[PDB]
Amino acid sequence: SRYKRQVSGDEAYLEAAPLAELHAPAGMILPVTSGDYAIPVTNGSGAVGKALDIRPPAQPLALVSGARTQFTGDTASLLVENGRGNTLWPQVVSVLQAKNYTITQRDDAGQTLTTDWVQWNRLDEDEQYRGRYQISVKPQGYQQAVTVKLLNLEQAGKPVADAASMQRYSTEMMNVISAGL
Amino acid sequence: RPDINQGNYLTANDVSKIRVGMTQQQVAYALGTPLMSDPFGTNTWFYVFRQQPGHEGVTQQTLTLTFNSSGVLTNIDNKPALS
Amino acid sequence: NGTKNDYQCYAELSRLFYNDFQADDADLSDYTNKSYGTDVTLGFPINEYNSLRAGLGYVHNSLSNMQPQVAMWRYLYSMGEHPSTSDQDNSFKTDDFTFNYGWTYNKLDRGYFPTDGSRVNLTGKVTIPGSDNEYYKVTLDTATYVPIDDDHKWVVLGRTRWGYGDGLGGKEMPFYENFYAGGSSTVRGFQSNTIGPKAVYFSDDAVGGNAMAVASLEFITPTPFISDKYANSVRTSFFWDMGTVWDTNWDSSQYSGYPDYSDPSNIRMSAGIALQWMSPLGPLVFSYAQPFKKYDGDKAEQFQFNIGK
Amino acid sequence: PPNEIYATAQQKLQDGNWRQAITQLEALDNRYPFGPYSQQVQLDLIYAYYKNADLPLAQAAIDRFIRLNPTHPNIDYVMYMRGLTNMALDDSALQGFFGVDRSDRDPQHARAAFSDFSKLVRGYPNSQYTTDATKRLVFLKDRLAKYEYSVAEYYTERGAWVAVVNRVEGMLRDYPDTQATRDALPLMENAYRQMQMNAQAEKVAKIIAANSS
Amino acid sequence: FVVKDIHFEGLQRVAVGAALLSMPVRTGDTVNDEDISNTIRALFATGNFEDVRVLRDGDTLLVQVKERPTIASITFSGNKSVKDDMLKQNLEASGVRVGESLDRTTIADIEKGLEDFYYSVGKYSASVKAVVTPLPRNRVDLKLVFQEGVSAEIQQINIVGNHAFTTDELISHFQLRDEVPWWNVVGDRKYQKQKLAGDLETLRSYYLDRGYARFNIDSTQVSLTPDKKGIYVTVNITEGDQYKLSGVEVSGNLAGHSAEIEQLTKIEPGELYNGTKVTKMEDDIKKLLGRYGYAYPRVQSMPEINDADKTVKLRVNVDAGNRFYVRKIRFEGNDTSKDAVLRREMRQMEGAWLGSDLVDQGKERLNRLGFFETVDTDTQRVPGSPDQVDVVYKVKERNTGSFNFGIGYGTESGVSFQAGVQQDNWLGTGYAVGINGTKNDYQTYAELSVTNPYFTVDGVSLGGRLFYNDFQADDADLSDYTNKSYGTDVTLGFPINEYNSLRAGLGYVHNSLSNMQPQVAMWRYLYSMGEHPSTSDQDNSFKTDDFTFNYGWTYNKLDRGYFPTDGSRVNLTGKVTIPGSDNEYYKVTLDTATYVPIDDDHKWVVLGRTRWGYGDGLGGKEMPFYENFYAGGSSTVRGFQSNTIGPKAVYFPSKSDDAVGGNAMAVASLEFITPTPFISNSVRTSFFWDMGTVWDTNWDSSQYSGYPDYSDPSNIRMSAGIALQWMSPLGPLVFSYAQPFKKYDGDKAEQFQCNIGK
Amino acid sequence: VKMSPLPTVENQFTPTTAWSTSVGSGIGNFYSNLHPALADNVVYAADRAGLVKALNADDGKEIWSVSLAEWFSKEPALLSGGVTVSGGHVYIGSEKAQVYALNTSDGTVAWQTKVAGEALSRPVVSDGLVLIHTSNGQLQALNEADGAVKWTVNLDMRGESAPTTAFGAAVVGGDNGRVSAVLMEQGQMIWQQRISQDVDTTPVVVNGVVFALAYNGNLTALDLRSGQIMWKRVNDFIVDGNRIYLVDQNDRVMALTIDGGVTLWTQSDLLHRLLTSPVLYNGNLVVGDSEGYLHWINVEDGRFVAQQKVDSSGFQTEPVAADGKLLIQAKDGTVYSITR
Repeated sequence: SRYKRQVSGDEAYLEAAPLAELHAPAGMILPVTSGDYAIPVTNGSGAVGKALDIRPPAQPLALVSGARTQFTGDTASLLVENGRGNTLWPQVVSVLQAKNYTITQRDDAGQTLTTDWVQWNRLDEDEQYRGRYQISVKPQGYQQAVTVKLLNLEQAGKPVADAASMQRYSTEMMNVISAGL
Repeated sequence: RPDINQGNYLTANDVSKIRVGMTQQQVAYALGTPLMSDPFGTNTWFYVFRQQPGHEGVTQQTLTLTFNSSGVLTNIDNKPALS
Repeated sequence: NGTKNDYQCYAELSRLFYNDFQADDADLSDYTNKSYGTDVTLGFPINEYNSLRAGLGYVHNSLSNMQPQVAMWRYLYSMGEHPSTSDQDNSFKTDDFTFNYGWTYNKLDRGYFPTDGSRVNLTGKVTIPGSDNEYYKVTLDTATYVPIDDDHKWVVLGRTRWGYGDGLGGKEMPFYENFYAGGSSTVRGFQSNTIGPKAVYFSDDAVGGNAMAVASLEFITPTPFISDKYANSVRTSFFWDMGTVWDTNWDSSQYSGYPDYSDPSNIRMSAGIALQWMSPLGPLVFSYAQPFKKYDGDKAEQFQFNIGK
Repeated sequence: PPNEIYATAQQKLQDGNWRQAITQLEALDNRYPFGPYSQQVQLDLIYAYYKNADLPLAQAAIDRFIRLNPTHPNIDYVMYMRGLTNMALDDSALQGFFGVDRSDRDPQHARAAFSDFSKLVRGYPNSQYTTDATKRLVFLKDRLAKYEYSVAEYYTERGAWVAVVNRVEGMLRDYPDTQATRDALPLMENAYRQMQMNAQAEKVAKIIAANSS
Repeated sequence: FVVKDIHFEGLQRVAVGAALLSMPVRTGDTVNDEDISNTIRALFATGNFEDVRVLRDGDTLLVQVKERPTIASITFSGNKSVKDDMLKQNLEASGVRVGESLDRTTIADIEKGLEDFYYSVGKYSASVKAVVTPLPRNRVDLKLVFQEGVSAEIQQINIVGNHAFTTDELISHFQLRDEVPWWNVVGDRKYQKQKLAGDLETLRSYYLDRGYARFNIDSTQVSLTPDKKGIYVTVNITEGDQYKLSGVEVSGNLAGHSAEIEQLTKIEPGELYNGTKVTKMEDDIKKLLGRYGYAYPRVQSMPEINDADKTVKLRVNVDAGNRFYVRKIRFEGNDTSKDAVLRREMRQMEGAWLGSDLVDQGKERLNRLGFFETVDTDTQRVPGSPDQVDVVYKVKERNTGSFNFGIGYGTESGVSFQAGVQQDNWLGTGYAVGINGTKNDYQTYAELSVTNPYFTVDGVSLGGRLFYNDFQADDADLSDYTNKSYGTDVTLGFPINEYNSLRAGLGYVHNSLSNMQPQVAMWRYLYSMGEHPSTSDQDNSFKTDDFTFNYGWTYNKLDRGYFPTDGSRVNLTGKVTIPGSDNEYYKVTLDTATYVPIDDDHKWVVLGRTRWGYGDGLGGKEMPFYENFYAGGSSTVRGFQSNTIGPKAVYFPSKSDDAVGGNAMAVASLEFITPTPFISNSVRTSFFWDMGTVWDTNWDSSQYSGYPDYSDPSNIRMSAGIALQWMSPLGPLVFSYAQPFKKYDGDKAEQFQCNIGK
Repeated sequence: VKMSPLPTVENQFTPTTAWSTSVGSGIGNFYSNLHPALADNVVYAADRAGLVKALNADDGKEIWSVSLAEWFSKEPALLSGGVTVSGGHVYIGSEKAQVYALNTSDGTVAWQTKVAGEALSRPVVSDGLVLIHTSNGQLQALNEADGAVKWTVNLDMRGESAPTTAFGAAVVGGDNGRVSAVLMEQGQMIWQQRISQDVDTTPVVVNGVVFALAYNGNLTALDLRSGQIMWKRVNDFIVDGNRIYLVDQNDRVMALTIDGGVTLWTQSDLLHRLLTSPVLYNGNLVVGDSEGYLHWINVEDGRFVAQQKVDSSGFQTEPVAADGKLLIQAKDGTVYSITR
């Protein structure tokens, strides 16, 4: 393992000498620059070399015909054009009850529930992820929205706050239910 | 040693027909664009005519044209044959 | 479509094949074999892992540099052409029309360094009445790979190979196109063609025999101390080989006082290590070898290092 | 039955080998072109092309995805993947084993790579891939500079002095702060001195003396 | 009508949102029938639906609809003469493609459309029938049945108005046919669109170059017999008179280049108007004005016709723009060969005036190297300047370099190793390195060659080679001995012209001979210099130290480095032994390859190859035998064995048939190169006729009478046959069938060869 | 889509009359209008090579054998005009842009006039002028006597079309789906009606109406001066009273009424056999086919069929019936009389 997430090739480019710009001699102009190739520094900081994960960002998946997947923040949103909401919420419940995840709290009235830790089994990665999720059903466009929010994410004990995973494993949960439906 | 050719071609008559008070567009029109300029501070058009056929040595005329700020008043400095 | 080696000019056409054979430089006993023929062969897949092919062929073979030695003049000798004794340059030539058929099996996972799947080819050849020497041979080669770890980086693999030839109708097998053993893909301890009946002039040099059996077993291990980028171009395995080849024509003891080469009991077993590295200039093969049980008048290659082929 | 072929292809991408995953994804894309997951299948196919290193089809898939999807949140991935593909095509050669310097060879892949990385760093400043992009850009510029210096050095050994000063001026206008231009500067000085132009030579000498080395 | 709700029925692919977006009427609107009709024909105008109904439920407005069937497959059946993918390509463009839907009103139009295509390519009997198969989930598979119509012959071509040139000669110089010969079944009685324009153009050119000033085609007719079984092409032309030529005029700004223009524009008074001569003089004046920098001129040539004298004069109006200076010469393509070697081979510098032939000499020099597959020069202009141009080159690499290296070590046997490696670009640096190594058990051959074709930048090349070889004779007891030879050579070569090379160098050669059975030739060499060995007893020895000096002259002028199609090549090398040695001789040998094409495509080329070479000793010394010349085998003269031509040795007790070679060799081959219309290059098939001759110039006939007298070279060998050459990623290979029609008793013939060659 | 099998022979009257002499070397695979003509006990006939044999009406006697082919001396004239005889001249047209006028007796007098293109049309005699419709959209008019007055009308721009005459006017078809009427002195009065959306669109004028077919197959009737009263439904039709008998481009034989095109009926048992023109002969319809059979058709409703193989090549030229004889020319290049 560990290979699938890193860029191919050496990291030698990282070592490259710092661009020092030469100071002007007395009474002589240097065409400082004309063309492109100028470089803006932002200091990041993001991962560099192998450390950077290059796995394809998970996309929220809409199995149902005419279903909208939108993702923002820690929330995966699946919109589906149906009649009533109060009946789909427990279909979701049947799916998750088939998957046997642990339910810390629940609420049929608010149609929302809070799960315990969820342990994933991905081959592409070495240290498995834990997810705490709140899952809820809220109709917004007279068609309902199944929403998944990754409350707490944990990579082998240490709580993680990197961006990609938040998506990839919010979306994991999303694709789990979507598939289930 | 193959024939080395360098710079832009010049003739007596074309090098004679530039005088003080000409704009940059006419001299450029009458001699072509300068292959080398001065990128340091001033602006002077260097018209070097260097050619060196094998085992014969060099003949070179250097036409250095120094402008005003606004591309008029072409001072004409001619160094005909090198030493 | 055409390959010039130290052995052959093999021109292949798309089937017109002309093959030049010169064992004067090569490890077989000295003879020259220049051959031209054309065959056409219809293959038929059955299940996208197995196929057959029927083929009719014509083959001419000509031989003009026969070093005189018995157990090759016998092939001439049954044929009617009387042999000349102790002459340098003889010449005979015959045509063979030949039907060939085979079966192949593949289930290999990838193209280089397999870790799972199978491989077999099973191929045989019978001439048609209308040729002037009828004979029978049939052969199989088979490789298979089975991992023992969940990452497919510890994998035992074995291969065995089996060859048999015969002559029916009262006529015997041509001494050319005979099986050989000993090269660096049959038993990596010996020289190229060293397992076999010996040449016997009118010496230690392996002419070959009509039946062959071979089997290898090898344990692929991961390479411990390899660089970062190079993970899958560097294979390292350990292996013990054995193989045998023996003849069927000369099993009578009419030439007494010679090992007579009809007893495959001497098994010729040799264990050593292999390292097999795809480099950006070519493939490399490297064997440290020990003839763990060897047989008299045979040649050894303890350290073999080839770049190419 | 696309759901099962997709589950197979995702379990073989996460766990199994590359050739099988690429084959499965291409099959799924051919069978269902306008699928519900028609984006992520092309994404995974691109990833598989890049990792298996058949490069022409990787580039063709990148360009297809860009033409068809000009607006998507994860466009940084396809942009940095085209940059990776171009740089791999540039510096994928066997001279690395021998260790002979590879600045003289044709720089056209480096040009496109630089272009793509610059576009990336301009458009999307707060993405994950900025630091590696900046490092790649700096290395590529240093390369291109050394290439220019090489050509200048050749024309110095040949002798054609106008071409020399022209190439050094181009290098100083394009790559102002890099190691190759400093080194080259004495070549420009020499070229000026060789012809009888004793005004530019003194300026070049002053600039050299200003930046000691 | 108050709409409090909108409800849908029949939606499948089209989601609620798209429909709801499409409608003018909206929830909460007060609606009349007008607003419903608009809504209906609005919904219909989205391309999504087949039939639609917008009706009023109790309070709700119900939109009923059935979506168009979704294409899942497009299959093709009977389309002999059109690619499925191309046919698909047209279809996806027109509108129909997988994933989209089918307007069931347009199948007719699809059919008629494709049918229309087929009509517009000749087959008026063409019939395309679309079968539409339904599947579940409102899916559909549309199969297009294509039936080619009965072939319609192009029965005849008619030319009305001609009076001096017959019709069948113009049809023999057309491309379209009316009567194809039954013995020539290579062409068919076909009809196309661009071929008609090509025929009109070639007829106009055939009438314009014969000397006809006024000539204009009026109209062309394409008739059809009313069953789509025949096409009639009829042109109606007219011709005025046969004219003459009087004189040329020149006018314009051309910058003093007038003498050569007046010299090349001469025309004979009494010669007539020509069609291809005017455009030839115009392309010549353009190429000449381009040979000084004026790369983009403006030259137009129109004549003013005088009808009273039946003679016309023409003027050319030259307009040469200002000079063009090269600014950047970049190279694209070179992936393993460094940038320096291409700049060294470039002859057009940077920052100078553009010489359009100085830029072509560099292209020819890059082509003649042999590293590269194809080279083309393309001239590109930067738009940021009036007169400044860039020259670019596109190269495609060609790899001919092969590692075969193998070492095999034993305890109980000597170390064996096989090594073949030669390279004409090690790492693109420009060198040539080569090593060969064989040691089976008794022979041992090893040589190392490195050379550098640019040790300076002018072209002064130096290189050297080192070789050692020896073998024990006791493997085949036929005129073989114990030979031990180690030697090193250092060669320096420089060019004195842009074509001709010269090369000098020193060399140390050490030869050791032992265990040679007596035949009279080698002893004739021993009897002059050395000892008096015992006549019937073996185990004699002889060593020699040699300090050779060698000179060479080369004339290389070809187009391509490996498959040359023009020019010729001359090679002359010769070595002399300096005083301070053991034996003293001089050898002279001369290669000559001449190529001449006959056409302007450069496909059928004649190939002449000539090889001459001569040897003699100094001052009674007698030209050591082991250095002699052998002919025979492929690539020297085909249709024999290797090294079989020449004299044959005379053993002391007294005759056998081993060939030992001679002092003086003459070989010449004539080859005709023919194409091969099956391969898409690398193949080359030729017929060859070739003569070989080797003899010995010190064979006294006062001693021997029945033994064959060799010194009179009238015993010329010959051969003929077909040769096919082909290059491999292993290397250049050649195999040839040869049948020697004139041979001599003793020539060990053979009829199939295969070796490296070249 | 292919050839239809032959109707049954319920023969009520058998044709067993023929006398044949070959001419020329046939027409071959070209489409042309080479059809013999009879007047005054002499039948004249031609072939592509240029042979022109005159035969007695009874048996084929009274022969003279001219050659009209002309860097070769006797280069093949490519006769494709078809033959007309009136008042003592034979008129023939060529694809080398020549009209020949040969004297009737010996064929010695041969006077020609280069015309503007292929003269693929039947020459038409009238009023002392011979009208030629040319392949490149021209109408050219030659003198009967010497060929001096050549006035020309252009037409826009596959079918040549014969002209006809009525009370001093020429009525002419055209190659652009257009029918035009030109006054045959200089074309003074000229109108032009579009009657279309190859085919010899030759009109015949009964009761001041022009009837003309079209290559897309709508038949139109126009008033001779104006052309307003119109109904709309190789073609060659005839008039013999108040009935039209026609053969369409869909090859089905069908008779129509004279007024409006009621009373259609189909006899398509000869479908796609590539029929020639029909003729009225002895109160019955006769039609030829390409595969080499003749067919006789009754007139009441078109039911009976009398089919015989007569000539091995086939028919592609118009039969002619006058003076009690029905003469037909085959692709092989012979002649046949018929009676019944």
